[PDB]
Amino acid sequence: SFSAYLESHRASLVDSLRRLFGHPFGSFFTCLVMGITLSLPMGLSLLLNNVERLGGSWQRAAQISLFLDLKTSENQGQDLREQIERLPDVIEAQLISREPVISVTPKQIDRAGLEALRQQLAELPHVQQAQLDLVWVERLSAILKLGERFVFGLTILLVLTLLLVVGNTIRLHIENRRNEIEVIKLVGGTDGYVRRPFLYMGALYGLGAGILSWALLAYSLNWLNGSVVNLSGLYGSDFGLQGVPLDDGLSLTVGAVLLGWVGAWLAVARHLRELAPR
Amino acid sequence: SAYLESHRASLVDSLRRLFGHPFGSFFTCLVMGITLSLPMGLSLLLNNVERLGGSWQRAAQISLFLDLKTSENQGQDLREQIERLPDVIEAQLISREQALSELQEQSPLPPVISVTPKQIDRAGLEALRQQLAELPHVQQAQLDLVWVERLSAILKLGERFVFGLTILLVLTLLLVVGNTIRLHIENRRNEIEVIKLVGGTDGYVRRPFLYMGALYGLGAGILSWALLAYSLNWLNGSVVNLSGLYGSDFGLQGVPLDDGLSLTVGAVLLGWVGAWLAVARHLRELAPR
Amino acid sequence: MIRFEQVGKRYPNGHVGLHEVSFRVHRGEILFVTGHSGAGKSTLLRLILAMERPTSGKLLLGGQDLGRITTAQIPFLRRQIGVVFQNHQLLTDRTVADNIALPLQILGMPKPEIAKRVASALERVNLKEKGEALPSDLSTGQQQRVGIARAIVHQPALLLADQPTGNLDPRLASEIMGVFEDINRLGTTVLIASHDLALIARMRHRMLTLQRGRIIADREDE
Amino acid sequence: MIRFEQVGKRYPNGHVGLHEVSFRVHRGEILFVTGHSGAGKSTLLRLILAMERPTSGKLLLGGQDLGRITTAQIPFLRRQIGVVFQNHQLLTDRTVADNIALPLQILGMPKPEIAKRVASALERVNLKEKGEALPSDLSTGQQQRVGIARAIVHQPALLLADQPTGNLDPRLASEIMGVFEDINRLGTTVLIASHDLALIARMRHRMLTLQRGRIIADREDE
Ligand SMILES: Nc1ncnc2c1ncn2[C@@H]1O[C@H](COP(=O)(O)OP(=O)(O)OP(=O)(O)O)[C@@H](O)[C@H]1O
Ligand SMILES: Nc1ncnc2c1ncn2[C@@H]1O[C@H](COP(=O)(O)OP(=O)(O)OP(=O)(O)O)[C@@H](O)[C@H]1O
Ligand SMILES: [Mg+2]
Repeated sequence: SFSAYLESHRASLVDSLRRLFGHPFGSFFTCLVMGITLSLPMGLSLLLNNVERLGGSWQRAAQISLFLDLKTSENQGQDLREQIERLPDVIEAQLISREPVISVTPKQIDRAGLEALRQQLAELPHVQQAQLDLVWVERLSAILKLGERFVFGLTILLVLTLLLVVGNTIRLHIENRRNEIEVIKLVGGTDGYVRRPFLYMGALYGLGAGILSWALLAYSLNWLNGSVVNLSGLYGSDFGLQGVPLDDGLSLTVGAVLLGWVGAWLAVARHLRELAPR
Repeated sequence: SAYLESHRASLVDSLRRLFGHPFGSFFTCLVMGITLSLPMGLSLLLNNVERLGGSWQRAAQISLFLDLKTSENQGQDLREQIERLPDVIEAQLISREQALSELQEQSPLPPVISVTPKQIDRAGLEALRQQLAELPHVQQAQLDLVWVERLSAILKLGERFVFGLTILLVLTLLLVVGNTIRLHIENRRNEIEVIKLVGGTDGYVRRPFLYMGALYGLGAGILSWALLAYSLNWLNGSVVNLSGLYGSDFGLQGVPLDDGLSLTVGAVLLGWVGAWLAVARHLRELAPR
Repeated sequence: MIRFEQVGKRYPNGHVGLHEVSFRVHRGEILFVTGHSGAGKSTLLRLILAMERPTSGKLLLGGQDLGRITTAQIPFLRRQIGVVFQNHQLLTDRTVADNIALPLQILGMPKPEIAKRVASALERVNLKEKGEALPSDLSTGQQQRVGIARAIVHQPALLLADQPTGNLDPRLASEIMGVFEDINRLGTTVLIASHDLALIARMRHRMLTLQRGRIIADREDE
Repeated sequence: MIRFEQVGKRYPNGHVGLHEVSFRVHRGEILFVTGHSGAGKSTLLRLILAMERPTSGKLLLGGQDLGRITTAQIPFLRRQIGVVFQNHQLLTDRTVADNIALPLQILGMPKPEIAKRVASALERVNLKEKGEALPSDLSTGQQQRVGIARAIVHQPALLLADQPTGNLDPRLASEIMGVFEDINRLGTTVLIASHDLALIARMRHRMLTLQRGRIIADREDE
């Protein structure tokens, strides 16, 4: 009955819309909750991604201050400039004049012990004094991976709270209006037949929530742009937090839809197993 | 006198209705507990950094280089003289003879001074910096004007950010708790109309749901308290690492008793009010006249 | 003193619940109103419950009319009626005995007499050892008996019922209606309504009939 | 081919809903069941409905016994029989038309002839003017006959039903069991049960009477 297979989906959807359009205040009140819940995790992903764009402040400092010989020689420093480019754990040793020294920023942070590379660097044409402070490396390495534990914890906690709220709400909603699940079953019908409409309105709730979060997050970031552009121009730069990419937003919404769908399976399964003839 | 009598029965069945269907009730309690945990969890670390309030200032500190030869006792009194002036978290004396040696180890010399303010606005602090350059024996006031304005900007984004997060999360919590309570109340209407058609006052038909909401709030609050304590202890692994490396005495204390009490009482109050609002809708709905 | 003047029901859906009626029931009386399927009997009785708006016309309850009445005043009036409903309304997941005791619990009467009262009600309804159970357990006739028991308790000054013996065997129907007759012997009134009049025709009563939303297809036949 | 043998259901709670039963029924025959209040009749036919298990003995329906049946096979047998219940079950917020049409979509047919068939079912119950209305709107007997029509449609190969016209006009039930006989005119077996002994003395009858789980309070008596 493939033709009827198509008809089941068609009638199921239009009925849900009438059910959804009916009782609008309650449906909106529900949809808003998991929309705003869904906003938080992906919003934090966007925030961390945006700060990843400004990925030069991590290294920033901690340049090996290899003092060039007190006697002025720009040519010798320019000659040794390119060798540092070859080696890893560095970027480029830019030659500086007396008004001499040459410096290079690292890529990672490492820790105490990687200054053996600095002592090895203090064997070059221009070596007056190798200068690479340690304690800064210590403090920076303490700050990082501490940030990593911190972000790890926030991420996992927030993912769990989102999953719990969406699952519980879908479960309770399915528990209400129970009479259908049996009144259709005893007279006949299959598992998929009774299951379909419940999949449908859950999918609609997920879609609506996914849409609402988009607008909320975009408005919030636009609100916060005021200070970020100020400080960006203020520091002598141009880095303002940007808007929502559509490619990411569609992935945001589809996740909500599939989440509602799987929640529909989970909620319906309990009742279906409960009302077994046993 | 029967007012007392009605209350006692409403508890017994409520607990009875609690343990009946325990898994679902626990699930609901857990969801709102973990939700309640987050805002207070963010609140406590603010108190922690407030306890470590010294490092907020004194990082972008303001220092002064005095005249070429300023008497040691002059600066020793000038730190106290500027102490009565507001923006001095600290005012420590460094004489000329001390400044000479200090510069010798860093690398006649102006006597230096240590001044940490409170406020952060660049304009008021730079005006006070010119005043610090207008002291009886000061010569120049070292202030990277870019440092002070950068510091001023540093507060603004942070305070706006925390304000936004708080205002978002509090209403998120309100919405989730209200919606879940409303959904339970929407379930089980038939008894409501059964008693209503029989008779009875609003309070009689109302009380059991209020007790149910109160107990849900209590359970969620307790569970949130426990989870927050566990999370703080788990995070504590790395906080002591920096304390040792830098050299300090900061460690994240957790869950003081008074705050846990406040958390639970707030939770039960929210349950109460959510139940009352949810039942009001149906009671209004079922009014023919 | 029950008295109806010209009053009828129009439903907002455009359908006419009731055209117009005018009645008067003296105190202590008994009524056995009946009719065809479409007759608005259940709506008629629901009108007395004041759970429906009078619509076209006005209606009186002795000293006070059924209209412009405080909603807060309604529970007091409902306290004086032990009505039963065709679709018996029972509290699932709550024991049978407490289901019966509910009205007396509303009245705030001492617990120890509650058990003896509910036990006393059980014999009259002819149900032994079926208390302390759940309503979902019982059978249909048992549930109807349960509704009757809920109705009879606390000595209601007014008695309303709708299609009793909806599924009973004639034997049980006889004794229960005899109990209703005993209630009528007591200072009460009964307005039972049923489609089966063969049983009631054996006993002296006041049959009233309506049809097509009209007041009377047939008149009094005392 | 509806043979029973030594069956009886005892609840885990302790009650014995059914003591002992054994008999057979032939194809295309009218059946009737009566008994007292406590007799297990709704339970008896629920055994055929099989929301439970026999708890004793065995029953065979055609090739396969009802006990020990795959849940996947359950719809494939429950979609061949129309029923009605004392507490009628109807889909609220969905009007009468689709409420009746449900089995058609269950099997799955084009909508035009489906509306044709529901219209055809409408006149045999005399509810022409109720074609689009919520079940909550209907009067008490109206939804009962609505469920009856729900069983009537799709010409089920077999009918079970419960006490019909339990709240209906005695005259109006006449054409009702007349329609039942009209259905019985074809290869359709009816298992109706009731208490109104007055009208069960007209046509062919079998009077299977149950008394406290006892199969034989009566016999064929045809
Ligand atoms: N809420 C309503 N809105 C519109 N029409 C209604 C409403 N309730 C009832 N009606 C109409 O009024 C008619 C009579 O209503 P009523 O319920 O009282 O009949 P009844 O007393 O129950 O008789 P029976 O038991 O056989 O069904 C119904 O047939 C119905 O068509
Ligand atoms: N789940 C149950 N719990 C308790 N008792 C039960 C249960 N199922 C059946 N019984 C017992 O079986 C007896 C009769 O079963 P059944 O439902 O068939 O009665 P019936 O034929 O429908 O008559 P009626 O409903 O009018 O009382 C009941 O009196 C009841 O005591
Ligand atoms: Mg009626």
